[PDB]
Amino acid sequence: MELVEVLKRGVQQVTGHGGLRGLLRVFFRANDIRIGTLVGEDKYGNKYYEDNKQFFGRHRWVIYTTEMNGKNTFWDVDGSMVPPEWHRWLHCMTDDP
Amino acid sequence: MNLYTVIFINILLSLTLILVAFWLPQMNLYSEKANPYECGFDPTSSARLPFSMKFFLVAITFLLFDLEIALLLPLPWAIQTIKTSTMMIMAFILVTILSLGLAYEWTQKGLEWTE
Amino acid sequence: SRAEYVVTKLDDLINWARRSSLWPMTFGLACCAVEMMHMAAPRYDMDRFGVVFRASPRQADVMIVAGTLTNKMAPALRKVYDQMPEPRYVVSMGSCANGGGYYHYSYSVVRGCDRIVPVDIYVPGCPPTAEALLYGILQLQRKIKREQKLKIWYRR
Amino acid sequence: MFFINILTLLVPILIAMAFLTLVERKILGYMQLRKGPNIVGPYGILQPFADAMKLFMKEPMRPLTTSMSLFIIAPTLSLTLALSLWVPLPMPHPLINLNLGILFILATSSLSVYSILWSGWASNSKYSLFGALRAVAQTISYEVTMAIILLSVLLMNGSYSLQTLITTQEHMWLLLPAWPMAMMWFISTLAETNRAPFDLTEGESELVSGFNVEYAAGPFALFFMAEYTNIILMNALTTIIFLGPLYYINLPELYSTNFMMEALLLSSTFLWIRASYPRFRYDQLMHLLWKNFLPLTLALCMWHISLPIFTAGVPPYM
Amino acid sequence: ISAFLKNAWAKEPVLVVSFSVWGLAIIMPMISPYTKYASMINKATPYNYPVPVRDDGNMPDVPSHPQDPLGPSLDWLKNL
Amino acid sequence: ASATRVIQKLRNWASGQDLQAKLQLRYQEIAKRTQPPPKLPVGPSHKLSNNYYCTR
Amino acid sequence: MWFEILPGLAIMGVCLVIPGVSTAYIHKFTNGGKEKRVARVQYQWYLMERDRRISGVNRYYVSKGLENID
Amino acid sequence: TYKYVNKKEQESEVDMKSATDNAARILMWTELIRGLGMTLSYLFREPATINYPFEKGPLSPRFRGEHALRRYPSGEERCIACKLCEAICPAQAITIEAEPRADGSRRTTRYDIDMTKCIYCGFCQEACPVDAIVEGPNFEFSTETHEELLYNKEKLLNNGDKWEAEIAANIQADYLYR
Amino acid sequence: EMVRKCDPHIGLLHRGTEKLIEYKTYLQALPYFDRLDYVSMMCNEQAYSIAVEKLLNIQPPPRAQWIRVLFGEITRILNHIMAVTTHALDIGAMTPFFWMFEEREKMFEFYERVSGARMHAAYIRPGGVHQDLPLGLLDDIYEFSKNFSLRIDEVEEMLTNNRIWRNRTVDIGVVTAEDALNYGFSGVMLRGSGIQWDLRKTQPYDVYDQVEFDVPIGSRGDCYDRYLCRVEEMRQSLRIIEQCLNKMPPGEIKVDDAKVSPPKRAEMKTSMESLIHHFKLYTEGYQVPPGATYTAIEAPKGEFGVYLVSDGSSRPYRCKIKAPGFAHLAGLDKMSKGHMLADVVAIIGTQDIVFGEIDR
Ligand SMILES: CCCCCCCCCCCCCCCCCC(=O)OC[C@H](COP(=O)(O)OCCN)OC(=O)CCCCCCCCCCCCCCCCC
Ligand SMILES: CS(=O)(=O)C1CCN(c2cccc(Cn3cc(-c4nc(-c5ccc(OC(F)(F)F)cc5)no4)ccc3=O)c2)CC1
Ligand code: SF4
Ligand code: SF4
Ligand code: SF4
Repeated sequence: MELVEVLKRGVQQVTGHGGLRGLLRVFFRANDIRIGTLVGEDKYGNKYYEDNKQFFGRHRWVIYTTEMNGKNTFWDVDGSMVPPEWHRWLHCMTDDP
Repeated sequence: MNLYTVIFINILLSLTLILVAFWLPQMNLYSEKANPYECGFDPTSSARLPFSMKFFLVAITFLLFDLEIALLLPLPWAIQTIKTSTMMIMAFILVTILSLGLAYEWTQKGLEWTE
Repeated sequence: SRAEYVVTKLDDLINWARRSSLWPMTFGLACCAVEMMHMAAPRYDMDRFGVVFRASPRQADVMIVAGTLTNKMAPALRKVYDQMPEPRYVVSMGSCANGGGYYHYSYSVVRGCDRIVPVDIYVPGCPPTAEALLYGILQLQRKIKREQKLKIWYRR
Repeated sequence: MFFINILTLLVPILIAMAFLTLVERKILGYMQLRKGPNIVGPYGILQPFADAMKLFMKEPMRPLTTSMSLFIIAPTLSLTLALSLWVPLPMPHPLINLNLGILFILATSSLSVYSILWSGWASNSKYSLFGALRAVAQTISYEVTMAIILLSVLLMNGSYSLQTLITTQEHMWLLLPAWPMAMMWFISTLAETNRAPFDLTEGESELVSGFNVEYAAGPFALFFMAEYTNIILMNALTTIIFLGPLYYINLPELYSTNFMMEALLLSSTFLWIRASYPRFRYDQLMHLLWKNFLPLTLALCMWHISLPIFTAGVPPYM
Repeated sequence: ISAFLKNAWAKEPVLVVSFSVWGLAIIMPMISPYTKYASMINKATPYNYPVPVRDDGNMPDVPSHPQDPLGPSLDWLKNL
Repeated sequence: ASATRVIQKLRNWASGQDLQAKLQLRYQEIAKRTQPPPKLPVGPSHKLSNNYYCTR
Repeated sequence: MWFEILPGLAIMGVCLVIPGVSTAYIHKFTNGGKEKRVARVQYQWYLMERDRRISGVNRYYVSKGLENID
Repeated sequence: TYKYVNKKEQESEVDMKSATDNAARILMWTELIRGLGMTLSYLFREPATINYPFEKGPLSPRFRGEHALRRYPSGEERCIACKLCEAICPAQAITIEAEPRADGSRRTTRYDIDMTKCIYCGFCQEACPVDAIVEGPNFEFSTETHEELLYNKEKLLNNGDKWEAEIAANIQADYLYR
Repeated sequence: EMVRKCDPHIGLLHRGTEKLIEYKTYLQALPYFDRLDYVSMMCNEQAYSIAVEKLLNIQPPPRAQWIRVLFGEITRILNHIMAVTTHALDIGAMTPFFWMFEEREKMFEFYERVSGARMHAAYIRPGGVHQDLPLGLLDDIYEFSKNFSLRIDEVEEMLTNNRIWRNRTVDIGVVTAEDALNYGFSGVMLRGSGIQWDLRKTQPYDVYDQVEFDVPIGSRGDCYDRYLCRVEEMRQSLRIIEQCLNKMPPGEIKVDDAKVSPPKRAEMKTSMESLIHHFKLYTEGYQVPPGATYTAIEAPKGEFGVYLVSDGSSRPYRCKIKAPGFAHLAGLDKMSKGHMLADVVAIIGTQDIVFGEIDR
């Protein structure tokens, strides 16, 4: 029972990131694969997701893009790649994206 | 021969590790680095001075207890003997005398450390 | 099978090791040590990144100058740094360590730890948010990503 | 073929030491409400290799106050013995069948202390000497009860051989008749390894690192891996003596499987305990082992001397 | 005295148990009916060869063959 | 909350407390990040009569 | 969550299972599909040397049965 | 009022049940098993660890991090070289030199902040009567060089031109509480 | 390893605070009291503000006082967390640190919301507080306080009834009441010995005397009784926070006297008098009539006091900080007599030592 439902959630997580290539992309450049709603995508390619069922520090997150002003950011990412429009939101200073 | 083989293999593994630890990395040696560590400041003396021992009596006692253990270890064989009453009696006497010595030390405060 | 390519990949490996395993030193002087702790706390798990506080300089790889550096303490700091084995990095945490900070014009403060030791990264704040200190740790990780030592040896 | 068997016994033990450091970190993290390494690799399966490679890439230290000979010998010996204690172990078939395997274990373990002693003395630093003397006290404390516990257990096995315990437990664990001795042996193995609550030889809160304080990357790695190997070794000893895997001569693989399960359980318990408790004071360890464990140990030794007699249950000599 | 034993069982039960087990180890052999069998078993084991004797013709109590019904039987050990 | 009726029982027994009712994490039981605007009040010395600083 | 720990535990479990199975299979492969004979007392060693000698090749695990008494 | 923490102990009454309970506690290690159980419970809880730098720690509009000089919506600078910010800056981190701009307005030529002296106290933005100097939310501005942390007028102006979309909203939120 | 003498060599963190302060104004000097004891900040701000208000002869308003008490008790909880957990770490137990710092982070969030800083909030100021509470903060404080007791219970389960913690903290570092008074102890170092003294019931300094709470008292002046006193003081801080939440009055937050506390922005930008007063308070400051006070509060470490001398100027002529920890550390050689190294660690811990106030 319960294990069946948690395993189905895990299968949704594994399969709900594009395919295998995207799953591995996210797992190896973000170290987490949990799935959440999409809020927006900035001109720099950074995607912003939301899942309010998680706890406070984990209900909003980002997937930094691979290229930002000529810097290959597939591996080398930093929090400074977040524009201000989304800074005030991601840092939970506002409930309004 | 196989025990020798295994143990020498382990010697060689350890020594290889130490060799490649002492000859692979880049070094930059100077006195302030190679000097002893005493929490940021300079030692007031050498560590080769008498470091008093407060459990010396307990260590001395540990010697004799180790010997009593050496005398207790042949029991697995002593129990295969026809004279079983003698083995039983001697083992009981040995352990009892050991415990009595320990109790005398305890009471006379030998197991407690000099302060 | 070019030796230059092989050396670049080997250096990538060297830096990956020295980077994903950064053992700092339990060296906290003032308030900023509290944010250091908080960066060791659940919300920001250091070990998650491979970071581990070892108390002996002979085992550490980086030292975070987490607070004010007085003239009575500078000799000990330089001694500890000297005792850390190369490769050794340094991180200045706060405004006291960078330039003396709120005590810059005092008679018992060195106006910057960069006078006593060489500093790789400066983390501003009074105190720096533990998130900021983590940002600095990762900035250091990248700086290490860009050491290119064996390429230099091969070019010599 | 024997060298291939040496490899199949050695390289997995080192991989297991590495992933034991991993499991230690992750278990302690989740107990501390944190994750533990998940960045370096998938769920952190590369952090140990990173640490080891980084250490063997660092500048080692050849201080000015040290006796370099012992300073270098001690870690060699530590690692050597940590790897040599694994040879006479039946899983269920050992690489070296010794009749006096228990005594080999005892002697090699009592010898591994001289690595700490000589390291701390050579280093020629006060904290190193303190760690060395604390190791002296710790050994003087636990070594008395170790052998008597072990003898009292073996008096139903019939020999010091590690392969007769398998036929002894063929029907029922040795924990039921000897769970007091099992508890005392567990804590004494906890002490033999200088492991919490008995992490006094390297007590970071009193002695910055103890005998390691002057040691650097490579030799320090040797010390550390020797520690984390002896951990698994003592867990395997507990689970070969007091816990008995299923031995069916046509199925030794099941024996190895259950042995591994129990060893993992006991090691995870070691980590649990490190996470759950404060640290002793090294006089209280002596007082414990000499006032609560030694009297009871003698009483139980006499009890197990008599039990085979008034039960007619004397074991056989082969 | 009961109060002393009681406050010891509360305070220092380890020594109480130690003395009790000491006494039981010393006593139970005097109590059991299976104590006599230890030496009998350790004697029944043929760690050496049973050197035979010369048939002088005056050994009626001694057997001419293992399966000859004479000598010590081990039934007491076959069903014990 | 993500727990599944069995881990919850296990940890409540191990700890001896009803943890599920008291969690170390904040699940929507917290004030929002976007509050309405306030209208702060004023103190007593905001009058227009019998307010001379020589008295107060 | 806590189940993020099973990878390391499984790796170490495999690594701790390998030694025993390897020793057993190698003993079988080297001692003629049999368990390595244990010599705890001199009698067993005598038996093994007898077997070594009678076996055409000096190896104790080549068992010679009733095919070799006529 | 007061209470006792370790004087609760009253006169001694002892039974066989109490003695046996204390004996089991001393022999089976009851109280330690409970700590083991607590640590176990924590193993099966959700860790509070966030996945930085992807998901980040919360903050509030009042957060005072990196400094920036703002402008009026027309593009004109808000600073008028009144020098309250450097008059109160308790670290003496601000440095100002004013001069009549060609159009005659009162403006600065120098406006420097040693961010190695700033204690990030906020006095400058509560002293500024034109809401020009602010302490923005950005805290991820570490450097590899000490010199980079000595901001001038151009750096602060660029920061203002970089974060205005956030600074202005946080102000709009917090300016009634002041 | 038996100790025969302890010679504490403080001064590795002296900074000249008491001189820079002379070179600053009062507001311009407030943050030093945050930077002094960096785990009990608001209490130091509160002592400084109370002294300056005494010298000014003004009374902060009710709401500001209630907020001061609220955050003072929150800081008591912070500091007792830090003390107990570093004590344990230095003794071996490491998990309580991680369990309770997740709560310290939430209280830092409270700080940040109300001030903008997590740690050094120059929030408590002469006249009250800089800025009113933001909507929705008391609810979160309630949600935190309704659960914190459970974490205290977990920690106590790890420590209180554990024979190892006891063997490490029992009969260790004993202090007699008369020796404590003489050596100049204050707070837990005084109560654990059985002395009935608390500057919140005696010499109250805020709405204390409007809020009920119990003082925990020890019998054996050992590290164990002090640890228990600290745990129970945290529980009583919860008891106090409950009342501060339920009964918090409406009104203003800073004295309605714009020659001490600056005026609001909207009034500065339309009123001439308020603009003048803002300009002057933020460039020159407020002149303080001459005199000298010694104001002391019950900081979580003990009696924290400031002797503040004033000319008729905007800058203090002399400001000494009396730190709880100076005398506590001076008493180490005595409390360590007949003990070992690990015991000396335990004793360093049971004093709740911070050196920003000792060396300052
Ligand atoms: C007819 C019967 C005949 C047979 C005779 C035998 C009869 C049964 C007798 C049963 C006796 C009980 C078993 C004996 C073991 C316990 C020994 C003991 O009680 O030591 C207690 C000791 C002192 O505790 P303390 O509270 O300080 O009291 C001091 C005295 N005033 O403190 C201690 O020693 C314990 C403290 C150790 C702390 C280290 C961490 C412990 C970790 C706990 C892990 C538990 C998991 C066990 C796993 C075992 C699996 C192998
Ligand atoms: C606050 S806490 O409770 O969280 C606290 C708990 C304890 N903790 C912890 C536990 C385990 C390890 C470490 C990292 N660590 C690793 C090494 C060290 N490791 C190897 C090594 C060699 C060969 C190996 O295998 C192979 F390479 F294949 F051969 C693998 C490894 N050498 O050195 C030495 C020192 C050290 O601190 C840290 C985290 C923090
Ligand atoms: S920079 Fe600020 S927080 Fe850091 S040590 Fe200095 S005064 Fe304390
Ligand atoms: S925040 Fe404070 S210290 Fe920093 S520049 Fe502004 S007034 Fe100066
Ligand atoms: S307070 Fe504002 S307007 Fe005045 S000088 Fe400073 S930045 Fe310019």
